[PDB]
Amino acid sequence: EELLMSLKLKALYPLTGGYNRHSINPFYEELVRPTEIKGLWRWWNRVLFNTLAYSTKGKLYTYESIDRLFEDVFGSENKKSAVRLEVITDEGNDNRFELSYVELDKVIDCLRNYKRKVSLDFIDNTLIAEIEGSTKIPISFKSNLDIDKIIKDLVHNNKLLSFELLGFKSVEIDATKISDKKILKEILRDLITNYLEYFNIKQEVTFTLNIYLDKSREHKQNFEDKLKFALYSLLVFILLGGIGRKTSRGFGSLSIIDVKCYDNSICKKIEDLAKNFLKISSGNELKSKIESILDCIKNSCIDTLYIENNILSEIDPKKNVVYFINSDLFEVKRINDKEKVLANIYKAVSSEGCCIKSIITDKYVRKSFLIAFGGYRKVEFIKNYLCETCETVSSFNIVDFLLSEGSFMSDYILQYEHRNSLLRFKLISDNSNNSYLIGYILHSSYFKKIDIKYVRCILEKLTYCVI
Amino acid sequence: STQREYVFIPITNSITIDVKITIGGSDHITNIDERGIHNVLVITGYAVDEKNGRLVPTLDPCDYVKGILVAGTPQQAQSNDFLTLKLPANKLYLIRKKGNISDDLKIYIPYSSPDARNSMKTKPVSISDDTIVNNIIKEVFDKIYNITQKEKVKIEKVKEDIKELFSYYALEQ
Amino acid sequence: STQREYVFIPITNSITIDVKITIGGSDHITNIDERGIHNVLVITGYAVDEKNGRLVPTLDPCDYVKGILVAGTPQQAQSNDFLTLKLPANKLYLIRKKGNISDDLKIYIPYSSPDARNSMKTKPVSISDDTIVNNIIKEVFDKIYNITQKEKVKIEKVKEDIKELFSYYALEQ
Amino acid sequence: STQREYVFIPITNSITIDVKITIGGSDHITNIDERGIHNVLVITGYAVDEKNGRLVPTLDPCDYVKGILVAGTPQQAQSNDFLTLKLPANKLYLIRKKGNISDDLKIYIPYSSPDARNSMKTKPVSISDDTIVNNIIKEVFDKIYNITQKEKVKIEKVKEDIKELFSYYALEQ
Amino acid sequence: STQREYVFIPITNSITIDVKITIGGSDHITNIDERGIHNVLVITGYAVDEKNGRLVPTLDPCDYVKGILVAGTPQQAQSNDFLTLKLPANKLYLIRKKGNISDDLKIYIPYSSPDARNSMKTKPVSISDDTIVNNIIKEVFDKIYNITQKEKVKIEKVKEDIKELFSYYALEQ
Amino acid sequence: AIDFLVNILELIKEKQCNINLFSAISLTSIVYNNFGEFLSNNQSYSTNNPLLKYHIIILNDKNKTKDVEEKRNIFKREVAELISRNFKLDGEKVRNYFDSLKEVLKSLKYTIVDVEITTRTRALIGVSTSLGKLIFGSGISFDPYMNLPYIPASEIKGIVRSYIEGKLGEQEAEEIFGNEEREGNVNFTDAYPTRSKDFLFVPDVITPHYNGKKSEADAEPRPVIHLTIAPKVTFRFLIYYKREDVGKPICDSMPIILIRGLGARSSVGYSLFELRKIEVIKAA
Repeated sequence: EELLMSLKLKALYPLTGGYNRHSINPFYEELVRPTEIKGLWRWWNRVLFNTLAYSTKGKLYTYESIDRLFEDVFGSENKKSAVRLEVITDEGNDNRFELSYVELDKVIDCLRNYKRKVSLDFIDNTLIAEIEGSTKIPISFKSNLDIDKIIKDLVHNNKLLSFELLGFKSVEIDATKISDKKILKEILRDLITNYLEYFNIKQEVTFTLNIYLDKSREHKQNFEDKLKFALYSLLVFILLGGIGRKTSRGFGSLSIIDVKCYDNSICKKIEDLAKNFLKISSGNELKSKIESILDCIKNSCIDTLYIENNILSEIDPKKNVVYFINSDLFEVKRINDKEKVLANIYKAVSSEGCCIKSIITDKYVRKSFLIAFGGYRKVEFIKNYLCETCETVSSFNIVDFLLSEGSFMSDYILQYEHRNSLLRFKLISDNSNNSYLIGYILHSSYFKKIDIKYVRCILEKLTYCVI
Repeated sequence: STQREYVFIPITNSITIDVKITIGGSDHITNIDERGIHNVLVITGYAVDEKNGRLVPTLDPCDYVKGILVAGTPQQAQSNDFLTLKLPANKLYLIRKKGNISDDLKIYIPYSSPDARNSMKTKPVSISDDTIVNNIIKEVFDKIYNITQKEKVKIEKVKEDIKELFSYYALEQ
Repeated sequence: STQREYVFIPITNSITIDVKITIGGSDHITNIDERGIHNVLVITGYAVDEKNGRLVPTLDPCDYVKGILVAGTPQQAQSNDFLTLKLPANKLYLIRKKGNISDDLKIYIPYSSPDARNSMKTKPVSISDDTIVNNIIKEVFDKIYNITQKEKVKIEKVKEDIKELFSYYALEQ
Repeated sequence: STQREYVFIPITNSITIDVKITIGGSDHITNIDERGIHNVLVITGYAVDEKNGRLVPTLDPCDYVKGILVAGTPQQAQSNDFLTLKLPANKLYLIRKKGNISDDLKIYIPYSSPDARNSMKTKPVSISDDTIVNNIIKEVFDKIYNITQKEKVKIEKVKEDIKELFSYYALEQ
Repeated sequence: STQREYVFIPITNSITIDVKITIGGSDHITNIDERGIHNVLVITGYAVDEKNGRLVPTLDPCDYVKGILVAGTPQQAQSNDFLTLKLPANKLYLIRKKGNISDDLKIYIPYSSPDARNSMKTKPVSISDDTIVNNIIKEVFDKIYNITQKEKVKIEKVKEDIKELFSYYALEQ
Repeated sequence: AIDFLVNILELIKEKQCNINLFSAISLTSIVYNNFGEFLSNNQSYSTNNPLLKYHIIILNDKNKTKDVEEKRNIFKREVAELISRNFKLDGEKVRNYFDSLKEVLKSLKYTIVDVEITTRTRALIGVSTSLGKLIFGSGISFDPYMNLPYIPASEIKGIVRSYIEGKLGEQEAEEIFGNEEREGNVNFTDAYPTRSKDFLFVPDVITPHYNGKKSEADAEPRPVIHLTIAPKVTFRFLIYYKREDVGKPICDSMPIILIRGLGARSSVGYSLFELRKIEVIKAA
């Protein structure tokens, strides 16, 4: 085993998490999880492979088949991975979260024999334990967590961060039977810690991702072109996605800083496409480079040399959903400052978001556009815009939808809580104090067939309005 | 410049004659909108001097009382014993906010001085005794709210949830 | 009963002599045990001025102030304007509880009129700017703990404490 | 049709006069109701030539300027420097749309010519330094919508969201 | 670039006159940063001497020397009989890796004669005899690092962990 | 007796590091797997058992079942945190064990190599072994009589041999580690932790979304709380042998094989170690 490559990267406002959905816990701090990098690499590899296999053959393969194919580099239950990931960072020493003291002996007395809610809130750098039963108390505390006002108002202004905070700030407490004080101290300190750790949100997180290669898995039949496709998908991932949660909304976005390689015979073109991003002049140049690298997979002097194997399996479009890149819905815009961008992305994906009530300007139509794209919505007509066989005014026709009759795609689009957002957003930079939002829309294998540049009009109206 | 007026809501029988703002000017910050009761004010840290119902300043961050908010100065022959103050009109610790604020108002508080005569013992006594929930229909909102009993059929809710909505701390001297 | 008067600690240094009583006994509720302070009282619902600030009141449970209550009566040239009641002393928002109060005291606090012709918009300040902190103890700590500079000959341990747990909301007017 | 034209909003000292008819009746499309500017008509593929204030056509959709709608006429001594066009009522590009419009458009934009000798470069210019924006309200947002402060109290939301939403690019010459 | 000085840690007085620029720059590699020593370089196949004590090449992979890694030159009187070399900053065996080294390096390890006269009979020896520890502490960590006895008081932990972390194989011939 | 059970978390937190962690977790698992029953007015009515805290809190009212399930998820996380903070490492018994064992081996005329290694990343040794398996699903290789996690000598020997036959062929290995016709010439002891920084165990999670899935229409995260070995924990083991030959291949093999994995999930950088110290005591 020896080093394959090493990618000095950088994450922008990442929201990681382990065993407690925060990036910090009483025992260690973990900003970048190599497990998440591996998983997102594999997911982007499947997306990219379906992109290629649908361009060149108009066919789509199940995820199980694709990673069964890539077993010889990514590994499975039958074979150990050949790529060993790493994540190194500054301050990789002891950096846990300690809550030295918290003065809450009073709110306890306010919670005697009362069935009452206890909400938390930062109120002008002072946190308040707002008891819903008409009470507020300025709790005091000390912690090695130095939360700056920048982070506090980043969470307050971003209407999506303030939404995923509804589950780290509030505890219902029933002391009506009886309640000791030493037990409410424990409950409230748990609440305080779950709230405080939510604000460990760093920025400019910079980490060196190493890749080691199992030499013993040398070229058996197609190891080399598989591994090369895998490195290309690693590039695609680093360029379109991010680590952590809410990467479909800009957070955790990644940015190349330096890519030193150590085996050119595997990595030459990869390092080249990487170093092309070390400095980007302006918007459309970056757009051109994104397109050049998206289609270097499809139409350059090498595209594939292994799809001619029958390990794969075609999707059953009545059963399966698969994502893939369209390589034409990739509007880019420069932003000049990143926090307000993230604060505004909520306007671009909210039903009553003032940046969408301007682009579509219709009820029951924004709703359909946001139920089809934009991840799982909570639906309370509209499906008339979501049929398979019915009036196509705005083409949001799902493959196997049928009126007043549920099928697999029907439940999946309306009631399936874990459904990524096709409309995604990326914030990149190139070490020269310039940054370009990248908006795009992955193509799902449940869209019958969409009107591409109509949705592209929508997308560019978004990326121009969302700034 | 513009004013408001906090009207107590204890269980006592002392609502009809303490003020002279039966209409306000033309509005009501606290208003019912057939969903329930909305936008009532909580003043914590101040216990109730029950007789001549007014709030005594306490240091306890845990002593709270509930009431409505309107605009005025009471009785036209008062404000020699109150606490009137002007504020950003957002330091209001309101609940059930189903309205709006003029971004700036002044508030008179019905205030009773401490009168340090002994150790104090405030007592949480949630409002009850539905004879009181009916005389706070008679004496309170049949007069303060010329909209009460004349617009909604939903008086039963604005009489039954009152048990939950309001409370106070009686010191009981 | 023993009487306790509450003094605040801003960055401003003008309140040196209104506490006229050294101890009057053998007790100071605040303890300094080479750690900082102990048994600190916080009052919520009261903003502060910077006119040798009294504790002007507000209706905001986020408007809080943090000072220290000492033994004695303040010179009896004040507390006539101030709020003065009594209560069982477990209703004190006493943070960093170390001792065990006798559960009854009298409280005098520098208290202003609500400034009826002004909007009491606040903004909070914390005790910093060590060029001031050097003599903030000379403002309020040297006239209370004579052993200062004799036992606590170390300065940082006893100066980086009121920075930690002493702040307030301020009208900035 | 209802004839109109377009004006920009930079920080620039070139916004003196570019219109004769300002009302043309009692209708505008960029109406205001306590939410700031509505129906901001955005154009892209252009920049501003703020010194000699005019919109210079570059050919990159990264560049754009966002101004408002004025229903009238720019001195009628134009077409030496402007562009006129009628639209099918949704070839526009709004910000915070209000509703459907009157099927007809006529907008004149202050245009400039290349003068292609210098390698002109576009740069982002954000509305900042709310002093100059106070002057902006004093010069380009008092007389055009004088109904403000006569129907709208929210003369603060306007400067806040001009600070936030109105941004543009320039030529740096 | 950033040329490095591997000063191994022997028990004899060979660390007195060996360097010209012991200052380097803003970054060393071996660290002392409130945790102990960091990024200590371990080499194998080499055994120090103690009379003109430097590394002599040998091929027993059980021989090994540890030392510090700081930016410097080999006194400009040597590097004619030393080991200068350029490594890609991942083929360096750093015990207690803290961060990452800077993608390439220039190392000067003292490379004495292979000693073709004698025969190699390497003998393992560690660091003990607390005064032999303290003197080279004053000679190396005090000089190369502005940290010690200026940034740290607790380097007694360094005293007690160098006597075990560092060791080598030597000859005494 | 059931009273040993409903009072076992108190035992973990008060008897910390002096309790039998294997039996402790085994008995805790009974509470964990009968949570809904141990909460129905069977908290032993004490005040320092974590079990009535789950009677103060309300997480749902439209479903007692969901109430119990969310409380149980919280309780699993809290058990992980309890074990990790309370069960610390006291490695004096291990230092004595290894010194005495090394003296025994010096008597038997072996040549001992005492190796000290340090965890750099949260390690996972024995992830399929039973310890916390009945709560977490994962486990740690735990010696219930030293009351510690340990690295088996078989695992270390297998990894060293895999490397040696990697870079010296499949024959010099069998020359050193023997085969079905010769005994090996190198002996390995288990490795035990002798000194940590703060913690010995540490909670962690793993949340497969797509592993073993067909499409996005069946993707779902399933989060797996478990325990790992904290960073900066120092293990030590011995290596003894009678011939002087095998001293050479093991020496140079030690630093190299450690920087790459020594446990589970090395592929995503988990069981990465660090040669802290090596030392060779020759006998005759």
